[PDB]
Amino acid sequence: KLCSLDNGDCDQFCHEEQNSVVCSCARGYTLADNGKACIPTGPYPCGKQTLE
Amino acid sequence: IVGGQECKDGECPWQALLINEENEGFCGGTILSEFYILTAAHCLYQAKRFKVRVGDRNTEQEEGGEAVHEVEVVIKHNRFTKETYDFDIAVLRLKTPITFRMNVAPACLPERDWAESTLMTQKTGIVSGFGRTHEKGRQSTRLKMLEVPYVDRNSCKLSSSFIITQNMFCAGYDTKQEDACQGDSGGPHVTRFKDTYFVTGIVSWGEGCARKGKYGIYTKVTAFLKWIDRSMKT
Ligand SMILES: COc1ccc(-n2nc(C(F)(F)F)c3c2C(=O)N(c2ccc(C4(CN5CCCC5)CC4)cc2)CC3)cc1
Ligand SMILES: [Ca+2]
Repeated sequence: KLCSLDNGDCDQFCHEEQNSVVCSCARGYTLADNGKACIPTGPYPCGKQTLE
Repeated sequence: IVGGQECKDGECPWQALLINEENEGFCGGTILSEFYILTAAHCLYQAKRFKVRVGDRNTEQEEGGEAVHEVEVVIKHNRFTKETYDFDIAVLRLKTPITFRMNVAPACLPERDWAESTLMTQKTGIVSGFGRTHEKGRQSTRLKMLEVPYVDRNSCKLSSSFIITQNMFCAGYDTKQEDACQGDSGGPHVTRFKDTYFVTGIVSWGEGCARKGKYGIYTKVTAFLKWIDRSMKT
C-alpha cells in the first residue's frame, strides 16, 4: 500500500518510487535521519501555529 | 466568517488582511513567505490603493504584534475572469520582508499529487478571516476560523447556479449555518496534517453566506502550485 497506508509513515510528502516509499518535506524542513520525520531548519517554520 | 470560533492567540499566524486607504480590511490573504502574500484576483478590483497587515487579531485596538507592509508587485493570473471568477488567484510581492513572530508565520505550500491525494481527501479544512459574521452584517473586528468539510464535487455542481470549474472546489455545509463570507475572500483555506498546516485553497465566492443547499467556493491551490512557484521569483 506504501503511501496509501498511513502516508507511508512520512511526516509530510510521500512518493512511491520504484515500488518503495520515499518521504520529503516542505521548504524550511529537513528530512530527518530516519528519512521520514521533517525537522524545522529555523524559527517560525511554515504550517506551525505560534506557541511561544 | 459565519459561525466558527475566534482565532485564539497564535492559532492563525498565516492570516493576512488587505486594508484600503482608510485602513479598512476588505479582503484576506495567506502569508507564503517573508515577501509573498497569496490572495484572490477579484480582491484587486475591490480597492484602488491597498496595503497588507499581518499579526492582527482584533482590529479595534493596537495589540503590538501588528505590522503593515506595502505591496511592491501585484501578480494577477491573466486568465482570471470577472464573469465566472475562474482562475481567482494572485500573489503579492511585499516591499519589505515580514518579520515572523507570535501570530505571524507562513502556511506551507504542499506538492500537487500528495495534496490532492492526502490533503483534500480528508474530511475537513480550515477557513479564516475578518469577513461578515452574517450575510447582512458588518465586517468582523475579530479574526475568526471555521472547520469546513470538503464537499463532493458532483453534489456541489448540482447545488450551484454558476459553473464550478476545475480550478475550484467546494467546502462547507448543506444546511448548517457556518461558512466564509464577504470580507474573507482571498483568505486562507488550509488543511491540517500531523500538526502542520498546508495551504489548500483561497476563499473565492458563494451564493450568499451559509444558505441552505449552498456551499462555499474556493480556488483550488493545487491547480496553481507551479504558477505560484514562478510568481515568487518575480
Ligand atoms: C466561501 O467564501 C465566500 C462565500 C460567499 C461570499 N459572498 N458574500 C456575499 C454577500 F455578503 F454580499 F452576500 C456575496 C458573496 C459572493 O461571493 N457573491 C458572489 C460573487 C461572484 C459570483 C460569481 C458570478 N457573478 C459574477 C458577476 C456575474 C455573477 C460566480 C462568480 C457569485 C456570487 C455574492 C455576494 C464571499 C466569500
Ligand atoms: Ca489589533
